[PDB]
Amino acid sequence: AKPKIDKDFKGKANPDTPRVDKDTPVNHQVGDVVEYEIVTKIPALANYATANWSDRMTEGLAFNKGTVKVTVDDVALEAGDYALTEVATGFDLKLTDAGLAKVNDQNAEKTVKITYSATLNDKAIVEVPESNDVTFNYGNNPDHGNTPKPNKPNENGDLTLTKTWVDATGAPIPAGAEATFDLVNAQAGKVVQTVTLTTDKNTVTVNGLDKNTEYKFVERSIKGYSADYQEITTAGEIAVKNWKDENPKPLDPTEPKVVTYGKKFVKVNDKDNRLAGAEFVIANADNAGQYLARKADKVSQEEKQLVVTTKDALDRAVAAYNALTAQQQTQQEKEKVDKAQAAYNAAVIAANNAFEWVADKDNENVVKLVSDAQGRFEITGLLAGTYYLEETKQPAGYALLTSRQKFEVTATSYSATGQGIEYTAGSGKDDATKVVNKK
Repeated sequence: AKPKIDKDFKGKANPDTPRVDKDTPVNHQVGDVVEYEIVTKIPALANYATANWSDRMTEGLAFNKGTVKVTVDDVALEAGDYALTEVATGFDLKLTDAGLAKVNDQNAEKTVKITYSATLNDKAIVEVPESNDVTFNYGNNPDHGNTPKPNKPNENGDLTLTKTWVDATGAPIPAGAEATFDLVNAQAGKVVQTVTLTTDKNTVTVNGLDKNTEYKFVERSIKGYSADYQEITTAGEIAVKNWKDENPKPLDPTEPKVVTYGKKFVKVNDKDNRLAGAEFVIANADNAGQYLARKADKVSQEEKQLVVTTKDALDRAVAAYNALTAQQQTQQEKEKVDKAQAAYNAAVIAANNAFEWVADKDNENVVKLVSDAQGRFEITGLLAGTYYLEETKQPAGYALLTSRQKFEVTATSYSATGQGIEYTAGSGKDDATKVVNKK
């Protein structure tokens, strides 16, 4: 008789019938608190020496420390019944002897519920899912196994797996068996590749991966050994330790996915020329309504000051740029504006830790998008829906738009072609919406 487990969003966990649409990311806006729930069913008359839950999340999700709650049969556990250790990227919850007593030697199946939350942060990339990963390591012997720790490849796209073998004591031993791993994209949860270590090898390297994706090596269960994934210390390196614990294979549920959307724009004129220095804010109605702003209690003074200094530097770049004749506006000049605007965008994405809707569009926290010398500007970290661009400052030599421009944020609105114009000329995909100005 085996334990059963499932992890999903609050209210949806179900070890018997796991949610079927699970792999499909659920849309959230940056700053949203994602509430998770782990449900475990422990068999009657169990005699486990170890019952450990471990969870590690991708970087776009920040584990909210102090939010962990755990119950057995809808009855909270006493503090001495478990040891909870928290890290930036997740936690470990280990039953103690007091805790194990509450799930062992029971006349009936015990239900263990663990809840907690994470915050979708500014590192989440639009349309790229973020995820958690829970594992339940247990057995009648002490178990040293835990959940895989996601990692990025190194700058060159290389990711190295290093394997060690130890007995129940921690003492090193020859390879106990061939070890097979699935290299998994930890964001989307899709298997990328299968690697195996023969007994004469302790490393393998995978090449040509995306430097901005988080991967993990998930060891295919090895009879008698538990996988102890070491803490991540550097990009491109993953270390796993095989303990000869002689326990059952871990439980590894499917996990939900979360995601934010976005929209890209290009400032152009009648003849499709691209215009620098146009400033826009976002509203939630064709007129009146409120404006998109970053939350004050979620942004530090340094982040707000970065938005200000980068904005000022951008303004001067634009001024210099506009003072130039048409022929003087070369690729190098345009490059200067594009550069200033990038530093501004990064500063804005970094300060945009959470959103609210405010009435005063001149509020310092209101999100202001500024077009660069390629006319590009974009918004990221949104819920799908209908928004309205409102121009607040026109590009030099142009009339201020008299109407708000309605735009739709969707699951593919940020990447889909057919939208009207190439965000960046030569990309091959018209993945931006045109915003037209009049002389």
